[PDB]
Amino acid sequence: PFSVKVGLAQMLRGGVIMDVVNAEQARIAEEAGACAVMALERVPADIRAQGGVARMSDPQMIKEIKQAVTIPVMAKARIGHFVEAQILEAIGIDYIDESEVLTLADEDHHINKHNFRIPFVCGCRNLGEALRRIREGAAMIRTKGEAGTGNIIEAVRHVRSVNGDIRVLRNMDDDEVFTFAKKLAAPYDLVMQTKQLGRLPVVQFAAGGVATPADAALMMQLGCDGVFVGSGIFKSGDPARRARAIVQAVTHYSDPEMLVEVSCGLGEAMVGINL
Amino acid sequence: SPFSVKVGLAQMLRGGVIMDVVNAEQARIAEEAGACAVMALERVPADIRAQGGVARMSDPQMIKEIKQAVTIPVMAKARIGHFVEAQILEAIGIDYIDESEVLTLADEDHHINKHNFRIPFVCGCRNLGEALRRIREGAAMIRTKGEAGTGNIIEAVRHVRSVNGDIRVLRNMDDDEVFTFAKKLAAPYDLVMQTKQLGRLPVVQFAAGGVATPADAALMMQLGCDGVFVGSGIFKSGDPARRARAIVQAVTHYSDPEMLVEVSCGLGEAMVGINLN
Amino acid sequence: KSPFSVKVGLAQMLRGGVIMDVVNAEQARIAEEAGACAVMALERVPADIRAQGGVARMSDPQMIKEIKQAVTIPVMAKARIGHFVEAQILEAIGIDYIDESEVLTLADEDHHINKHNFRIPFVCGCRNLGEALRRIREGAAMIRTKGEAGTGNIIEAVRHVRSVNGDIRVLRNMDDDEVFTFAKKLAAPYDLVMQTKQLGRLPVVQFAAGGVATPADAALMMQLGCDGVFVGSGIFKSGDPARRARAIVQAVTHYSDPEMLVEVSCGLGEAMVGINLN
Amino acid sequence: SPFSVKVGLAQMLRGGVIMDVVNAEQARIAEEAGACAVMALERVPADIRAQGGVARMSDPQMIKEIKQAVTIPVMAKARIGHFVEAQILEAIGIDYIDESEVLTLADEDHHINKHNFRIPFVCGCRNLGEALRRIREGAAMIRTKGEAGTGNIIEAVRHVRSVNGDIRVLRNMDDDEVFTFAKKLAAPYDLVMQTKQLGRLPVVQFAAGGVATPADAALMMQLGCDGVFVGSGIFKSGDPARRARAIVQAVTHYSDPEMLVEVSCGLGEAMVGINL
Amino acid sequence: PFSVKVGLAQMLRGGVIMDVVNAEQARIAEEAGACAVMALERVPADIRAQGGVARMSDPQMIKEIKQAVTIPVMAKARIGHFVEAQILEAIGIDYIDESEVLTLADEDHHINKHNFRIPFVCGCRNLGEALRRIREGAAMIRTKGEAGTGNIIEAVRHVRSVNGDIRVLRNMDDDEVFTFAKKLAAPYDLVMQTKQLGRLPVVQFAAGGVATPADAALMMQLGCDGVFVGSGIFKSGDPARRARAIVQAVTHYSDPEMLVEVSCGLGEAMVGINL
Repeated sequence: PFSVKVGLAQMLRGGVIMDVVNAEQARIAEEAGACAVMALERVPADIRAQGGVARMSDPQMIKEIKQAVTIPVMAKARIGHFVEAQILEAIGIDYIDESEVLTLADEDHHINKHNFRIPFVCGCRNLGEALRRIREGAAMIRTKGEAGTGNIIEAVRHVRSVNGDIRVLRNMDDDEVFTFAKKLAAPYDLVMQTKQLGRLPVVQFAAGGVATPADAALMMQLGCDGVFVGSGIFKSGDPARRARAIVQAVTHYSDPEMLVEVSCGLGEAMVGINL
Repeated sequence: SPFSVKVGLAQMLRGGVIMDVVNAEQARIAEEAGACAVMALERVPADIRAQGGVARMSDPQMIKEIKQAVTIPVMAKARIGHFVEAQILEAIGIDYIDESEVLTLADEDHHINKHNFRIPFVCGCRNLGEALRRIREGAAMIRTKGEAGTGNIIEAVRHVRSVNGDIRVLRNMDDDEVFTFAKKLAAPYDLVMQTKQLGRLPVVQFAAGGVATPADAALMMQLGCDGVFVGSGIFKSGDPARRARAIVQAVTHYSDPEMLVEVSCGLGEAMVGINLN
Repeated sequence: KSPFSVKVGLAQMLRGGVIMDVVNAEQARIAEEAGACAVMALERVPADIRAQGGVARMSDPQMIKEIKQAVTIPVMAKARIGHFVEAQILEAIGIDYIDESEVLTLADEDHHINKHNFRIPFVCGCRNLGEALRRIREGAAMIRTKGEAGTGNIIEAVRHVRSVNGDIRVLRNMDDDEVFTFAKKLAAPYDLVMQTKQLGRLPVVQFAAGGVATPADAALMMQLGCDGVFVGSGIFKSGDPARRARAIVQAVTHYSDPEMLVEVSCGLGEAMVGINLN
Repeated sequence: SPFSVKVGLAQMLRGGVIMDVVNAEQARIAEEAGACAVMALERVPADIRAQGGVARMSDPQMIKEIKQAVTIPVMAKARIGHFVEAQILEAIGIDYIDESEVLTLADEDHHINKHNFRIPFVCGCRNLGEALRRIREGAAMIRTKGEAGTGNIIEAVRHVRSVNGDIRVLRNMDDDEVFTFAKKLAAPYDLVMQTKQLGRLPVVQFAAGGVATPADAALMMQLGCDGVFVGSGIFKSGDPARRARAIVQAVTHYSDPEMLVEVSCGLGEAMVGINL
Repeated sequence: PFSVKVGLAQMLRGGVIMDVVNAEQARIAEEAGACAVMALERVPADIRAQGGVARMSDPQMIKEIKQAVTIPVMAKARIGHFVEAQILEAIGIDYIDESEVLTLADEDHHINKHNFRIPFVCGCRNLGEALRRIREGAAMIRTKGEAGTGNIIEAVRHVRSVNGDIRVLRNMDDDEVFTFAKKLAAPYDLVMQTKQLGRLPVVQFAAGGVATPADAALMMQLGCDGVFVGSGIFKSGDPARRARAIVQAVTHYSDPEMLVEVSCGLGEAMVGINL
């Protein structure tokens, strides 16, 4: 049942999921306290900088990451590429992220995720998208800012958008919810489920531009359940120290004294791009 | 579920003609002609179109006079979004409420939350997305609607073909594509899938808008509708009683051209109507 | 041998004829006595539909029966475009042809009647060759190349007859390899385009209609290559319907005889005044 | 009928991979990997894209060298509308002509009258209307085509879904509405009705455009194609022979995820391609 | 009389006319079986690539070409440059081509070719242009595609246009021909002459992008009387072999077996440009 997958993702709350491209990065991530590793071909900053078609990683590399760690292993598939997802599931990983950072394979339809046994992550920029991805079978939502820039601005925008719309929905006149669902282009039943629950019906992590402990704690204070870090660790001057600092920031997000400690003398952050 | 019971009650109307009536005399004509139900409203759509002014729910006294004049179901119209007009109609004790676009819209952004009511509702639609939105709000029956008050069937044909055509597309669609299809219709996914599984609308679907002749009514049935509403074509015609009977018989015998000739022969002046083009 | 070919063959019996719109039995008798090859039953002549407005539908079966009883020549009647039930009714009455007519109020803006579903032959209108071939593929056994309705102005009939016949002539010498693209551009079925090329003419009978007001107009349509003419308004909106109807019939029969055209046009009475839309 | 015989020949390629080749070495690699046919052309689509210049039929000498290097059927490309290139190809004795949009268009308004030839033709399409127009001109096989020379499958997915989706719409459609549907497709009505009756394209339909990995090839088959062409994704990759075999296996076993893992594992560098 | 010039050009039917820039190219052309050589400063591909004002060749070079061959010698003059044409005629060559490949000298008027004793070739893209050039005195028409690209697409377009309009005209209602002449902006008398003749009233060769034997045979199968080759020979890897193959293709244009033979192992074709 879908609810089993939704419940599984609850275990990741309070965690940092780290993009890794090889087994060495995966070991760094687990040693730093990541709650899961995300296997992909290149970190988003490199995909942005270099171009080319970005696809699912080779199964051999994913197997190498899978046997190098004991925490959950996720991997990315192109949007709509349900055969990449079939291969990932057959390898025996724990989650598939149908990821907009890879090159879109189907511009009109996402994967029918209910056809799979393992849980899926999907991205969103707004509540309507989040609920559409959930109805397709996403068990976890990544609210996504800019990929590969180190700039948190779009993550802040999109997190505030999703959470703000949920707060509006919570107090809305029931009679107006039908039109709200039409405007969101989202399934009414899921809209009402979100209204009664008072939060997103699945775990919601922030992603996109998280470069510093301060960024990660910010996402948590805005109400996210966790954070993805794609480029900010492995495009930085000291990946291992920075990864641990970000893990600590998510765990202690309301403790300014701790946030000072973990941020102090951390090395060159990812320089990134101001779009 | 209570909604399933309302949906099931409307099944009795299949094969029928629902006639708009403005007084007790028209209601008696409708019943004697064999209508499956009467629809109480202040003025027939052609008169609303010609005269203008704000069109509202009928006075409860007129609705009571109509309800006492007939034994077939009595429906009555309320303005879109005017949930208090609907409360009044339900408290009178009629059988269905039609949240009708022919009356002056009262809420441009929201329809009545029809699930809050005990009696069943009819709503109009022009396409499948609208039909399914109205159903999700609690409509137990759908009126696929063309032009009101013109005697011109062109838009009813267009909208019947649109709704039924989209259902046929949906029936055979790749399951993986239905998510995006629901998004494009701005319709609730679960209802889209239910329509896909059934191969038809989940509730009774009548045609309405410009039905003026027996041929028009039979056309709507051959296009796949479950029945027809006649708003203006009977009481703006030269012989309302005989034309009402002929339209009832056309719906009963919609696949029988010999019968359609018989009931159409020498019917008197039809509603002249208006060609908007 | 095919059912459609038989229908096409029936309409060919009307070559050289004038088909006259009629609204009652008196007009029908006037038409037959004038030499019309057929009468066309409709509620109002096109000039009256234009002037008066209102929704224009199939005539009441009672009136069609009265017309059918009053004449021995073939009886046609009009149905709205797409209104296949009106057509089912007309065929059940027992008339000879149905005209799916743009002069009545369109009932289906996107689809015409599937005319192959009927026993009796259909007439449809067209303004260009692509339209004519589409109507034929739907089952029309006869094409009415149509100008303006109800105005007495032949200008659009000339334009559309010249367009249809001109594209047919373009087909004759066309490189076979270019016909695929020509069919695409016409949005017409390729097999019917090739049949038109092979025949050097429309695969069904082609009459002109629209604004025929004088004998000269009718002979003009015949000299442009049409097989016959419809007269909708120009007879019964004129000052002497009976004499003008005979004159137009004679003009179609003797369209290449200027002396006859003079004789039948002389002292003919007031033509339909009509309207210049320009 | 002569056309039905040609349509029958192309049907024998179902379940296969057709591999673009530019020389006899690539041709041998293709056959040994299990390709169902080779496609002789001057340069693979990715090179045509990166280099520019007018792309034409290959020199007959190169086609003959490919033809005698393999025992599987040999196809070769001709420019759209270049019916003399097609006459020359047929006279060489090859098995199929692909009137190909990857070569430089020679006639912007008209395709080759393929019914005039003895050997079967492949044509590309992006939608059902185009496919049926090509079939009416005499194409015995249809290549539903995405982007050429980029390694990006997105447009092939779009066009395969478009063709297949319109075929599905046609199956349940009110017969009376089919006339207007054929007008809107600018397609011959008889071929529209034949597609409705069959519930599939009246000729074999292969996918092409951006197939770079075994997953891509299996995706095309699960979407309902009869086979795939690979133009650049093999010979612009790090290990053509092993990748060619893996793609053949993926088409043969497209609904077996375990097999798809096995043949995809440790394949080497795919073609990097371009995200337009 | 004009008819003498028109009749002279009939002798070229079935032939290939080859652009040459010096005496060596001219000898190659005649040895390969060209029906005439065309003397110009630079081949169209070089004019396109290099730019600059392209004019009539120096008389000395034209004299060198003239005494190096025994087949007819044509030379090019800029459009409207009637003094260049006067010089060419005084040299004693056989034809002048008033050529759009050279730099236009008069944007509004062509040479009054009836003022000359020797026949002229002019280009066209459509029937109206062809008939205007003929009325000015062109005894031969070059239906012209792209110059200097090796791409036949525009030649195919323009050949199909001219021949297609002639076929339309042949069957047209006589009464409609007046308006057809107006629409073509062509002289009515010449329009009617073309209608009664059923073909162009002068020899019509194709030109523009002919790069392979297949290209040349294609132009002949579309109904041309011959072909010009500007760049496709002397911008190719083996000019002499390719020139002979193209000559054979025009002579045997309906023989696929011959077309295979002459095309087989021909060397690098002109690479050209896809515009």
